[PDB]
Amino acid sequence: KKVVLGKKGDTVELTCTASQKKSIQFHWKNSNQIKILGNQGSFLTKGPSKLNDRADSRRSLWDQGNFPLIIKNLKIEDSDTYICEVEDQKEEVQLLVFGLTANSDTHLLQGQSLTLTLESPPGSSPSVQCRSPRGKNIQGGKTLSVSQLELQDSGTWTCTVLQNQKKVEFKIDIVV
Amino acid sequence: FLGFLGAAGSTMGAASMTLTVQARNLLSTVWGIKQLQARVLAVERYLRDQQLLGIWGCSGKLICCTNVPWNSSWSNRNLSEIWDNMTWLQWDKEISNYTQIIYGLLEESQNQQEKNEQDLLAL
Amino acid sequence: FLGFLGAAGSTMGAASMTLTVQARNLLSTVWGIKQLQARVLAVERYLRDQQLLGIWGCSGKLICCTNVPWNSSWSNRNLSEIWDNMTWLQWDKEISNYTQIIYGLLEESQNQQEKNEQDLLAL
Amino acid sequence: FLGFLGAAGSTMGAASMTLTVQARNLLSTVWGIKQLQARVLAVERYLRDQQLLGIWGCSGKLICCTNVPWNSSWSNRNLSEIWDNMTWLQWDKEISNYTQIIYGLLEESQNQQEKNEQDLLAL
Amino acid sequence: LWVTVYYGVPVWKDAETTLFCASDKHNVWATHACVPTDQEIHLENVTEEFNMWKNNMVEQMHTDIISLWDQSLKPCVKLTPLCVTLQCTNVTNDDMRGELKNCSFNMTTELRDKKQKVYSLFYRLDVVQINNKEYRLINCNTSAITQACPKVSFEPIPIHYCAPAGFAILKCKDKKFNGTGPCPSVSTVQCTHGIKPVVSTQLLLNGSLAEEEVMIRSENITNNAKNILVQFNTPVQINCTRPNNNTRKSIRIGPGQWFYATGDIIGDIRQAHCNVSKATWNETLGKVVKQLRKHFGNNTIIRFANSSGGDLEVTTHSFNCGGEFFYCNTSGLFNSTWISNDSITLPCRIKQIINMWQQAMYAPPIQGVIRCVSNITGLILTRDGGSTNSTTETFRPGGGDMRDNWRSELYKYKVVKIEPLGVAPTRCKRR
Amino acid sequence: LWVTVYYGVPVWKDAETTLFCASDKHNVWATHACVPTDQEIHLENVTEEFNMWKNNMVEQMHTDIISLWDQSLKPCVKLTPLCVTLQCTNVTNDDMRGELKNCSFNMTTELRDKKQKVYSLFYRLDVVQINNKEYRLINCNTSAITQACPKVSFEPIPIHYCAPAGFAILKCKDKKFNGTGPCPSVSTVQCTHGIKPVVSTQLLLNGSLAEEEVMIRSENITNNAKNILVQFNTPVQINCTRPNNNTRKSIRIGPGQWFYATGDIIGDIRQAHCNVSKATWNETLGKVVKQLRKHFGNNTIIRFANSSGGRLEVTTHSFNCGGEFFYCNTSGLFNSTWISNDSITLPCRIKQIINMWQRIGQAMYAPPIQGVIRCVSNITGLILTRDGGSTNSTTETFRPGGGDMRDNWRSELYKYKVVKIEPLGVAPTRCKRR
Amino acid sequence: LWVTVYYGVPVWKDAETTLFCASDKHNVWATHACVPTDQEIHLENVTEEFNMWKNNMVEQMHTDIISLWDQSLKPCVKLTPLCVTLQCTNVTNDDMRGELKNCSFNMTTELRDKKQKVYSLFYRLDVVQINNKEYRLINCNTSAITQACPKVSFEPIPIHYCAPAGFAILKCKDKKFNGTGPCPSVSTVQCTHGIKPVVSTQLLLNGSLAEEEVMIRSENITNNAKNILVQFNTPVQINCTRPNNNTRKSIRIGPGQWFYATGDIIGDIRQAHCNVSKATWNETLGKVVKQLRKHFGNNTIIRFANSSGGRLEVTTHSFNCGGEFFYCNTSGLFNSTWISNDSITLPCRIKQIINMWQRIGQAMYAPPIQGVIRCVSNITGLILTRDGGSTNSTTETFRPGGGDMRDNWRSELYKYKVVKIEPLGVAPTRCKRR
Ligand SMILES: *[C@@H]1O[C@H](CO)[C@@H](O[C@@H]2O[C@H](CO)[C@@H](O[C@@H]3O[C@H](CO)[C@@H](O)[C@H](O)[C@@H]3O)[C@H](O)[C@H]2NC(C)=O)[C@H](O)[C@H]1NC(C)=O
Ligand SMILES: *[C@@H]1O[C@H](CO)[C@@H](O)[C@H](O)[C@H]1NC(C)=O
Ligand SMILES: *[C@@H]1O[C@H](CO)[C@@H](O)[C@H](O)[C@H]1NC(C)=O
Ligand SMILES: *[C@@H]1O[C@H](CO)[C@@H](O)[C@H](O)[C@H]1NC(C)=O
Ligand SMILES: *[C@@H]1O[C@H](CO)[C@@H](O)[C@H](O)[C@H]1NC(C)=O
Ligand SMILES: *[C@@H]1O[C@H](CO)[C@@H](O)[C@H](O)[C@H]1NC(C)=O
Ligand SMILES: *[C@@H]1O[C@H](CO)[C@@H](O)[C@H](O)[C@H]1NC(C)=O
Ligand SMILES: *[C@@H]1O[C@H](CO)[C@@H](O)[C@H](O)[C@H]1NC(C)=O
Ligand SMILES: *[C@@H]1O[C@H](CO)[C@@H](O)[C@H](O)[C@H]1NC(C)=O
Ligand SMILES: *[C@@H]1O[C@H](CO)[C@@H](O)[C@H](O)[C@H]1NC(C)=O
Ligand SMILES: *[C@@H]1O[C@H](CO)[C@@H](O)[C@H](O)[C@H]1NC(C)=O
Ligand SMILES: *[C@@H]1O[C@H](CO)[C@@H](O)[C@H](O)[C@H]1NC(C)=O
Repeated sequence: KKVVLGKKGDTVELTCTASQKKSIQFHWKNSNQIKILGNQGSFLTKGPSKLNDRADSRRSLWDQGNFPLIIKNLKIEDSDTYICEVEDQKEEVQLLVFGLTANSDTHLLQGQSLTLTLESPPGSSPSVQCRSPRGKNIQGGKTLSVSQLELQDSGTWTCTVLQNQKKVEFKIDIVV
Repeated sequence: FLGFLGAAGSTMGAASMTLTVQARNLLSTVWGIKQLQARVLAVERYLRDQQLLGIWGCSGKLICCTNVPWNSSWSNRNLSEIWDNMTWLQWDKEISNYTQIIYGLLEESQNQQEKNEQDLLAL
Repeated sequence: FLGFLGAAGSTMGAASMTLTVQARNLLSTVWGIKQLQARVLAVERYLRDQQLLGIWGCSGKLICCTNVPWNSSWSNRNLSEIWDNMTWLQWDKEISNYTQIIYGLLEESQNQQEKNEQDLLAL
Repeated sequence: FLGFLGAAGSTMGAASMTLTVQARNLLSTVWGIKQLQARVLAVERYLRDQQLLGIWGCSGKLICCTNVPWNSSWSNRNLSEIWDNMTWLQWDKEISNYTQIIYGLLEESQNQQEKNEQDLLAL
Repeated sequence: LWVTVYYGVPVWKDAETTLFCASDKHNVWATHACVPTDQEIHLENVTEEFNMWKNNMVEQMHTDIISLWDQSLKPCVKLTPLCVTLQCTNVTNDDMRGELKNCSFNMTTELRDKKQKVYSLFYRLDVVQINNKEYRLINCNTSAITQACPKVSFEPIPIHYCAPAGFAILKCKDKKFNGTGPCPSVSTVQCTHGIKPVVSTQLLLNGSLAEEEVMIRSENITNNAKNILVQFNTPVQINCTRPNNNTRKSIRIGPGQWFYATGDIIGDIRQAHCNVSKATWNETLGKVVKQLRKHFGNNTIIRFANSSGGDLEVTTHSFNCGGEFFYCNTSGLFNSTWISNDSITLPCRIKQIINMWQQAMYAPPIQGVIRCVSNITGLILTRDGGSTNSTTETFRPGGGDMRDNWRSELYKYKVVKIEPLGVAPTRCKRR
Repeated sequence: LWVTVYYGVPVWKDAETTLFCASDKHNVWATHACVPTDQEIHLENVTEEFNMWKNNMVEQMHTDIISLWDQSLKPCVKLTPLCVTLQCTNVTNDDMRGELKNCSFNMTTELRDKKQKVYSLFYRLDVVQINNKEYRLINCNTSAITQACPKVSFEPIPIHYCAPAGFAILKCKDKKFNGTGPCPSVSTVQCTHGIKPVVSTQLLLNGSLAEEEVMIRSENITNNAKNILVQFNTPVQINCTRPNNNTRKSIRIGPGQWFYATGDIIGDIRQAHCNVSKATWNETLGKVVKQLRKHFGNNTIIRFANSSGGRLEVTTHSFNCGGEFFYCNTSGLFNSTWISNDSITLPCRIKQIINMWQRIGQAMYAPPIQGVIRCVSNITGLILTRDGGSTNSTTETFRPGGGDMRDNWRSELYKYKVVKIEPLGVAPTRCKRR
Repeated sequence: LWVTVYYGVPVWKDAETTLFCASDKHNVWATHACVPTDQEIHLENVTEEFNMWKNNMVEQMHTDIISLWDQSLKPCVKLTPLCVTLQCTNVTNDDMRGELKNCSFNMTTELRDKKQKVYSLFYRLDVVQINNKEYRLINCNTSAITQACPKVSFEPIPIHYCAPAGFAILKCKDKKFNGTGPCPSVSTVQCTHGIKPVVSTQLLLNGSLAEEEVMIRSENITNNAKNILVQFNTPVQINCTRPNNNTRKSIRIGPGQWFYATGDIIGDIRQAHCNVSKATWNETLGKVVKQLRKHFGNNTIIRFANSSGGRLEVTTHSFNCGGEFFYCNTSGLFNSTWISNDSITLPCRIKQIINMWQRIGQAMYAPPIQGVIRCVSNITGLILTRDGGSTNSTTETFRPGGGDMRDNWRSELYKYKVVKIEPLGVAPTRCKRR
């Protein structure tokens, strides 16, 4: 069961697999068997799902046997498993959307405390591994806090989150 | 030897002696496909006639005698006038409108003879 | 008269009466090559059956008797329920797993019968 | 089973024993035309041999002795040595210059036989 | 008991082969190549297992129609020079507001070293602007447009698919045949009936009406990803027309190469629409609901909703009416909820540079006013997957896969190969 | 009596089949692709009905010639970049003044973004001025010009039309056969006598002559709208030449593109003309009128006038020989009124942009042939047309018509007819299968 | 002893016929259209006359390969707009100095009236300057460039030539066969195995080896005008690659037509080099020279020199591994004099505009291969050409030649021969038909 990780705003390319290397009719559905996208001959039809304005498939890739599912403007509620039905299979992948940010946007002082906000999807167990230029490779749970804030603590912290051996790098805004 | 269609004017009795001559000549890009389809058409035209011969129980025989009685409604002329005066062309023109029923009669007679032979051999 | 495949549901014995009806219907840009290739395929498929008939000593025959004994392994059914209740489709389905053996047996029986014939005629 | 033309080095008796396999192997985009015309050529080449067999009174028979005698010499030799040691290829090489005459004699003899049978069948 | 050889027995096996056309002046579906048509023999006491959804005939016909369309387009004009910058303005001679664009471009005359300033009316769905504004052809950066020759016609002419010699076509006459399973009344035909190769989505047109009631056939009715082909018994007439009095203007884009372009719309500008009898359509939808409740229960609410979305050829009822390619928004048709004189007007849109259902082809403007009346002989519904806890089944019109249009006419037919060589035991023995 | 099946009877029926070609640089008719040829067997006692006007072979050969012409022009250069504005001036180096134009035009080069100011000599019939003056190619606003490949020769090579196996071709050997009615002397020949596919008008060149008497053959001799195919018994040789010494100059109009244009004429400019013996032509016209009197009365005044009017192909004697297409004004041949050492010179005009089969949108540019062309041919028949008489006038006027190539190919396929062998027959006799 | 008829007799006659293909991603050689292959029969006491230099299978294979090559180039991009003036500069990021040219040219976009200034890298052999400097493609004045389809592969997929029904292919199994003369050990296989349509010169790559010792096969060992097909028993592995990390960039020539340029390079620029194990090559050359001493005498000095000269395709060893065409300089291979762990490196050169079959007016642009190309093959034969001597010298110089692809494919179809079966045999036998 393949699993991929999002960044709450970027795109994700979940790919079906076709053994005949041709335009076999396929259909993308979530865990509730609600149609999202689908091939109909040479045209594209979108199901009555919550991804009407976001879901899209690279129509030029259908000839080779690749039927991706492009999901633009990822949202936290979009985290669910998705199914292919290329010929008779159930090629199933799971999408996890992680939202990591901080409440203190810009208003910070020297010697203060810093707090982060991670929005994990319901039904997941994330592990955040922060990385900093000065070397505070902070390890902790979903919520991370920093107690020391000085002029040396500037620089973007590439705080990335782990779950099921899969890792996705983030960026944060730090201006001092 | 009269050659291909050489006896087309000779009487039926005289033209029935050179049936092999008219039988051996029945089988052997703009021009390329024309040649290919001519070959295929010739093969089909030969094979349909051979199948018709083989269905009436006359495969491989030029002159086959069969059991279908000659109904007098097709031609009332005697053999002395048919096999000594007319050639094959006017004969084919004469009975050209009664040939399908003759072919069907031959087909049915051959099938009946085949079944009778199989029944006879089982005793 | 029933027509092409007319006795397809009839019993084996009753359907064996109309072999000629199914026999004479076995021979007769984008559409042009489809026509030509289909014609060649039909000719080849008919010639295959005719050659199989020829090497069995059954050339030019619809019902052909042979000398190969009918082993009870292929089918234990008696003649009454074969020729009075079953349909040719059912019979083909039942023995479809033995056709190659029967064809090879017909082949070898035909060749031994032939060689015995030339042995006899040398006297 | 010496193989397809396997017995070409064997005696003519052994080759005449295994004629059946040679008989069964005579029928079955740039590549598309070479495939189609190859099939057409094979079909017509097999049909030519079958037709030549047919008009000699040897239809459907791998071995068919005929009435035409061994005129002149035609490399006569004797029946003992020819079919004991000599191979088919050499034998074809010897009489390659009288084959058309032999074929013509066979054709006329078969036509005579058919005419005589048709004459005697009306008695 | 000895082995007996029977040649010419009624025995067949399922097979796939090349079936040629036999049609009943040039058409995109060749009439100078199809052999002239020439018949039906009932087969009593036979039951043949049919299958619509795995039938090779639909795939073969799809390939044949694609090859015919891609072959009748090769000797036609090529419209690569049309890829220029089009200075375009709105026409203002109410619904068709900003939908007809008055473009004007530089085009090469018959001489290689001279230019010509001509103008042509392009539909809104056919020009995308580059940021009077500058436009360009819609299918200009991904495909080469070849104009359809005006002397060839897209008229659906019936074609009979005859099987070659040695093969037979079995026609299932069971009037309650749902497309899969044993057919207890099978007949043999030399050729299929007249199959009008109509190209349409969301609404099967011009098909063969089913007897008895409105038959519903699906590959897997429980699955929510299979087109639920519906076939009517009483056709609902549809009246589609383009009120514009269009005129065709010829432009010389090369030596001996013309380009027929929309000129001036004589008279008022009005929207292309389609009319369907509201009472007759309501009755037909009621019959479809009655026959559809059998597969989902009697108490389940059957609901019809418009197309969910996607490419214009799926989300709108697209068809060819005399040469112009309509795209009718059928949201007013499939809008109801069924629980246990007036005409519906569909605002259609016309495209010229359409994308073929295979490269794009430009349909030249048709001189005059187009009107055509057609039979709606079936739908292509796609069910919406449920949560297994709701008593509603919303059906939305699907289609777009052109194999489904021809699978509603090749459902009763099946190709079989005659195997006349049989062996059976008898008491006979060769001497 | 009992029916008996005879296989191989000499019985045939009228049929239409796809006859193939057979004949003994690469040619425009692709005669090399034909199967090598090798025949005639007399059919005594037989009477067969022939009809050359309903002969499917003329239509089959017309389609075959058209397809062969169109197939050999596919791999040739397409002269689309020739359609430019030409700045032409009169050439001066007799009566040929105002006939050849010295056209200088801007032409592309091997490099796409580079140009090349070249010049060429175009005949007055090849260019129409735009309204030194500015001209353009004549077939530029209606057709796409495709220059004929220089290595492909338009020589008429004899081809034989052989019927496939199972069909036979009957050949009427009656020496006074008028193209319709039974022939009491028929023969079966597998391949045709060899028909030269020469394209011409008003004069059947290099044709097959009659045996005894000049034959007048028409579908309806009383109908004025049907052409009157004349066939001679002795040839009237015609001497055709192009005195201009042409020089061919190659102009590169693209990568691997070679447009061949006329260069500078080496020497003097003279009208291309066709020489015909005056005494021989007068005697042949006398024989033609003598035999033609049999269909209109012995007191009929038979008159010859020039063409009525139309395109240059039908107005003048158009023919191709040597590779240059002539168009010979033939008013010098048909000027006589017949009641109860010297030579005739016909001025000819040469064209290069040709549309041979009257097709719209397709044309051909015949590249110039180097050197002076001398061309000797036989006139073996005419294609006359009787004008509409007043039914009360004693004078009959004949003007050379033509233009339908099938009329040219009907004069060679007139004695021929394809039949389909029906070797299977049934006849009654005293047989009975045992 | 009357005439008797036998059918199915094993008799054959040598004849020529069309043989189809059987093959066990699309390719230029459409193996997908070939029939699926499936059978080897030995023949006792048979003596068959073989001839490798009069074999029609060689010409048939050459024609088929050419047709498959130029068929796959039809639906692909045509690079006519590329024939423009290119402003080129030396790449300067090394022995490959000037051999990679950085060229910028005006270019058409999807809109006909909008120009675009794109750049692409061209090898020095692919561009010729016109007197930064102005350059043009090497084949802008002779041929029309047709870019090879990116998806279509040039990988040699084995094909099998199966004779049609009624024909047989006789496969000589003699292990000491010099290509001409009777082969006293023949077999009969309906198809041909181990046929790979590889294109190369001076070195037969990925071929079928000899069985016991190196075979010297020539039509005329005395006539120096003929080639000398040498075949190896033990393969000489060749290791070589293109170390440059190429990047493919897509440039629009117009609507729906992409020109896959050479983009840019990543890393250092290194010459394409072919490596052969020096010990292996030395041993193979010793065996080969021992073989040639048989036909020229033991005390005869054998000298090996590089190619005499001519076109780059015949001057240098030119294969097509990985989709990129190499032109390796084999002067370091044949350089020795024979008297009675290190690897030699070959400085290859790479072209992209190729005219493979010496055809005038048709060339092909090979799209650049992204990444790094490495191909390992092994040399199974050579094509040597003995130079004309003065008939009084002790030395004999053998320079590699080639250029005729038929000479390459004759190294595979040498052991086969197609025959036509004559299964109808007349003979005398003691029978009389009743
Ligand atoms: C002689 O035979 C050898 C072995 O088949 C040939 O080498 C092979 O060349 C192909 C073509 O490039 C290689 O396939 C390619 O592999 C790359 C990855 O390396 C892949 O991205 C491509 O899509 C393609 O599949 C193949 O790996 C290679 N095999 C070996 C063992 O090196 C060689 O080209 C032949 N020589 C000639 C002159 O034909
Ligand atoms: C032609 O007919 C006459 C009289 O009927 C006859 O004597 C002659 O033998 C016939 N000739 C041929 C060749 O049939
Ligand atoms: C069908 O079966 C019935 C029952 O035996 C029989 O009477 C009838 O003749 C059969 N019909 C055919 C066409 O075989
Ligand atoms: C033309 O119509 C479009 C579409 O509504 C509109 O945006 C635009 O303002 C109109 N006028 C012009 C000059 O484009
Ligand atoms: C459609 O037009 C036809 C012909 O004018 C008419 O008979 C029919 O009633 C119309 N139906 C509708 C729904 O407009
Ligand atoms: C060329 O000669 C013709 C002959 O009358 C004349 O009409 C024409 O004006 C001349 N053209 C020029 C440019 O002198
Ligand atoms: C035609 O020219 C030839 C030379 O080939 C000559 O012999 C003949 O007399 C000429 N005839 C006429 C009528 O000029
Ligand atoms: C007629 O034939 C002669 C010699 O074969 C040839 O010189 C001449 O060009 C031919 N005429 C035509 C019109 O082809
Ligand atoms: C017309 O015929 C007369 C006969 O007297 C002749 O003098 C004149 O030249 C002819 N006209 C032509 C050949 O144009
Ligand atoms: C570029 O390379 C060429 C070829 O060696 C050379 O002649 C030229 O001097 C080089 N240019 C520079 C600037 O070095
Ligand atoms: C090839 O070998 C045959 C016999 O094995 C011999 O007669 C012939 O001369 C040889 N030719 C060459 C070129 O080696
Ligand atoms: C090298 O030759 C050997 C000899 O059998 C062969 O197995 C191998 O495949 C050859 N190398 C390649 C790359 O094919």
